[PDB]
Amino acid sequence: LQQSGAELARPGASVKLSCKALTTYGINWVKQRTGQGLEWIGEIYPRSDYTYYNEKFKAKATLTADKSSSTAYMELRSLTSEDSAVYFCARGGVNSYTSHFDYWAQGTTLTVSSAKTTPPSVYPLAPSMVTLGCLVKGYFPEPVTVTWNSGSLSSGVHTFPAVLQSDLYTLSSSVTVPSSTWPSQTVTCNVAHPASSTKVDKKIVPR
Amino acid sequence: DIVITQDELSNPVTSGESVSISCRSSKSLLYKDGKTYLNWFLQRPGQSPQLLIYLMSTRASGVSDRFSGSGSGTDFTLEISRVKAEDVGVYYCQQLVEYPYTFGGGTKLEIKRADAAPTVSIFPPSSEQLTSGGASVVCFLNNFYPKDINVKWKIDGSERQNGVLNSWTDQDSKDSTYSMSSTLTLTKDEYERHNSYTCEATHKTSTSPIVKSFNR
Repeated sequence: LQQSGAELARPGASVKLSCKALTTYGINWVKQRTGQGLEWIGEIYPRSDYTYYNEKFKAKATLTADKSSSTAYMELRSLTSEDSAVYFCARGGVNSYTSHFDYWAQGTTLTVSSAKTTPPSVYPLAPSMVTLGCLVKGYFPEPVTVTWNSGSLSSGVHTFPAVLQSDLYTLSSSVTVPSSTWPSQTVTCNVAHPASSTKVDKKIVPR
Repeated sequence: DIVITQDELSNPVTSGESVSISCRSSKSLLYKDGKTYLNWFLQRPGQSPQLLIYLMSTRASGVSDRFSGSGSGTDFTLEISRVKAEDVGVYYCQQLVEYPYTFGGGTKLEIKRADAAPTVSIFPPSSEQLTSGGASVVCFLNNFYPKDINVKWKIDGSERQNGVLNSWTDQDSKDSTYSMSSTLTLTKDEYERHNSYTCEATHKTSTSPIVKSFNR
C-alpha cells in the first residue's frame, strides 16, 4: 500500500487522502498524533461497497474507493488543529479466512494551520572519524526528508526529531565518515520539503 | 467501546532472555467462530506499525519465529524468545471483535548493552546563517549508552540555558545506542559579543564532563 504526500490545510477546509493498493480485502484508516498511540477511523470493503466508521469520526471522515485504479480515499471535512496527525492505511481481512492489518502504507502527515508554508534554510556543519552535519531551520509544516549523497551514505547517519519554536520547525542531521575520505570524497546533505515543493542540497566543504 | 490496556516493560531488558508483553481487554475478544480477534504490531521510529500476530496466535508472513501470541478471553501476551537488539521499538495490541476497533497505548522495549561514551562534535554558526541575523551553535552527542546524559552550554565560561533546544533518537535497532542534538540559538548580535562557546556532556563513562569548545 502507498499513500499520498504530506498536506497543509486551513481550519474549516477539507482534504482527501489516497491509499493505492480490493476485490477480497478492505482498507482501514488509522490516526496517530506525534508521540501518541493509534486510533481507528473506519474501514471500506470496496468489493461489497461496505463501510463502517468509528462513531467519533462519523461527522469528520468519508471513505470511498476507485476499484479500477485500486485506490482508496478518505476525505476529512471541517478541519481543526486536533486533526493534525499522521494518517495510515492498512489492509482489512475477512473473519478467520485471512490476515488483518497485514500491510500498512508509509502514512501521510496532515497539518491544519493558518501559518504559511516556509521552505527550510539548510546550513552546513563543517569542522580516525570526522562528523559533519546539516542544520535545517525555519520550515513549516512537517515533514522534511534528509539524505546524504542522495541516500548512498546511510551508515553513521543520525537525523533528529524536529522541534517547533515560534511556529517554525528546526532539526539537524549528522553523518560520520572516515577522516581520510573528507573532503577528498564529497559529502552532501539533501533536504526535501514536500509541502513547499522544494529540495535543497548542501555540499559540506572545510571552513 | 472496548478499552485495551498494556503494561510497561521493566526496561531495559536483557538480550537472549524471554520478554512477555501484557494486553488486557474490558470485554471478551472471543467471537462465535471460535477465533479471538486480537492483533500485535511493532512500530519503529519514522515507520508504520508492522503486523506480528493476528487472530491472537497466528504469526504473520516474514516475522521471526521468536514472536508468539497467547492468552484467552480478556488477557493476552506477546512472547518474545531470545530478545535481540533488533526488537527495540513500541509494541501495540489491537482488538477487532467489536466496532470501533481499539488499540492499546503501546509498550516501548529498550535493551541493555555495554556502556559507550558519546562522540561529541561542536559546530559554530555557518557564514551562511550569520547573514540572516541568526547564529545557531550545534553540538552532537552521538552513539552513547546508557541514555542518562546531561548537556550544558557555556559562553565565556558562564552557563547558558535560555535558547537551548535538545532533540534525541530512540534506541538504535543495530548498535543499541542513543544519540542527541543540542542547539544553542542566539541572535547574531549576542553571538558576536562573546568569544568562547562550549558544549559539555556529563555521562557515567567519564569522571569529567566531555567538552568540545571553539573561540570565535
